[PDB]
Amino acid sequence: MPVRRGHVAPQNTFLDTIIRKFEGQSRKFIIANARVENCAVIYCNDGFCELCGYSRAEVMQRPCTCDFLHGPRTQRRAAAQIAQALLGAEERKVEIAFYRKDGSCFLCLVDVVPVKNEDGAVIMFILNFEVVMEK
Repeated sequence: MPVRRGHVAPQNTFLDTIIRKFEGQSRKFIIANARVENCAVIYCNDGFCELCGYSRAEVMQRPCTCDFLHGPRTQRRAAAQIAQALLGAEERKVEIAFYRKDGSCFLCLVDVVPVKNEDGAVIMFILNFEVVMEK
């Protein structure tokens, strides 16, 4: 019987301890369709949103190339590996240095793999994340 209680106060000491665990406790996952309407991901696990600390309407409309997370200072191999990997839709993973909402930065690996059906017909593509250099 959780009471509402019309109050408010600071509390990010212990609740923040689980935040570091969620990083892997639920990992990340994103799926994209070859028929991209706006050239963006179709679905993104709650984790992805929790990682980029963005809004639901801001995470459900971003490219699978982490372009919004890439810059002129980030490795180019990332944008290339992703671009080439998408052009062929073949199993290919690449590490990219993205920035978080906390101001911190780290390198996360992104594997791209197509999703065929019972007939082996690749309809859409799925991608998975994997921390490699958590600075």
